[PDB]
Amino acid sequence: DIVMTQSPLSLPVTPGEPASISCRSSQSLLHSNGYNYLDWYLQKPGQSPQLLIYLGSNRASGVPDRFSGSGSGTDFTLKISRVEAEDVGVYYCMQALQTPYTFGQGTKLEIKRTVAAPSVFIFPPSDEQLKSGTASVVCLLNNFYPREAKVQWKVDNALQSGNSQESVTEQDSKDSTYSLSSTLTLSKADYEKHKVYACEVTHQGLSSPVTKSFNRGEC
Amino acid sequence: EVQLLESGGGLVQPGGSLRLSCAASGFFSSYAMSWVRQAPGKGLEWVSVIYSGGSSTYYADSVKGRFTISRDNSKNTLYLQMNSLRAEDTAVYYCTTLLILESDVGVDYWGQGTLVTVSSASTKGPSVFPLAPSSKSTAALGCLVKDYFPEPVTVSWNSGALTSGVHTFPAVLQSSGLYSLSSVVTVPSSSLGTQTYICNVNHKPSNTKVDKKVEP
Repeated sequence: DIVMTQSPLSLPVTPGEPASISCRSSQSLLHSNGYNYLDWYLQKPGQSPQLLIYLGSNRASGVPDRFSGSGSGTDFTLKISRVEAEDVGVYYCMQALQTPYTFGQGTKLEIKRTVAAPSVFIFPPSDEQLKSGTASVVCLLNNFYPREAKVQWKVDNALQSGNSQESVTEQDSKDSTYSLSSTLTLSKADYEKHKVYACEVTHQGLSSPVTKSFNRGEC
Repeated sequence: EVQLLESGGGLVQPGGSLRLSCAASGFFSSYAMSWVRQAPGKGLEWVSVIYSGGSSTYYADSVKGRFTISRDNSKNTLYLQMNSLRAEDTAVYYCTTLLILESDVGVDYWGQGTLVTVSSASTKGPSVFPLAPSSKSTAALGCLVKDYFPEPVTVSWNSGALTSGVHTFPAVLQSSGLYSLSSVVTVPSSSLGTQTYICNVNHKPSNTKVDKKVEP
């Protein structure tokens, strides 16, 4: 089997600046003819893969001339002259010379935006869920950058640990932002034992960490 | 217009079998089709290929001897028989033409993908709880889809009419072995009672569909 190696795995690029991804194969991809059986693929967040460059250096239908491919044998390079916001996704190189066909590890292209502080929101548990013996309080961070953020749960100024989980979206194709939700889940007995529930957000776009809170017993 | 619609996905026990059915329309029997899978959060992995000229099929080493790719030209359908399934086979499976080089233009057609999950867990329908907006503690609201298996669930807002500012998060595997996600939508703060927000949760594996009105 031919081993396809991509480098790098992550590529932060400011919009308007060039990007370059390399792809190395453990065997020459040149057939007896003059075609290099290497393809480049782009997978945008939430979509199926989309073909960019085929046979090493030929631009596919619909692909802007900003995308270009080069190389021959065992070394190929994909270049984007000026990256745009819509270029978010993972780029793969695949070989179609000999079976089995193999893809690269994939290069996640991050779009380097301007800093945007998150909008923090706090959601108390619903009365319907409280009837089931469990309580879920959710903390929402809306459209920030960079992805780095610290979300801590404090119940009566007591830092919680082990009862929260985070979920982050892919970089948005329009504003290059992330969204994050953190859910703190307690039983109905433990939830009713305390009063003040708060999530504290720490982010570089915030001068000091921001806290959204609520007191149970309020509608 | 070329459209590839994959089918057959769902839950299967370790060592069980599934049969994926990839259908097409427009411009099929003349091109080599392929299967590409992707484990959740991992990269793409080529599975098998069948050639237009009858049966000249190749398989990856990871699926060789266990999966069988075939095609029914009489029904315009591509099939993938998956036998002796293991947990590492959990992935979204795509049927794709890969490169089609006709005339002097290169095209590519992929399907929407179908999720195959390999586990002994039982199917469970989700509970939907409202996340209502408030203040004094831009405005946000959403729905909490909790305690379901297996993936996926689909969540829309106002029967798909409301799409701006909606964020549906990736599902998270809870400690109970059940998934959980929330779908929130941010709205301008001054439109309290200006619109009505309903979330449409659909969990096809359990045949459950919930429409939850969210209001303060």
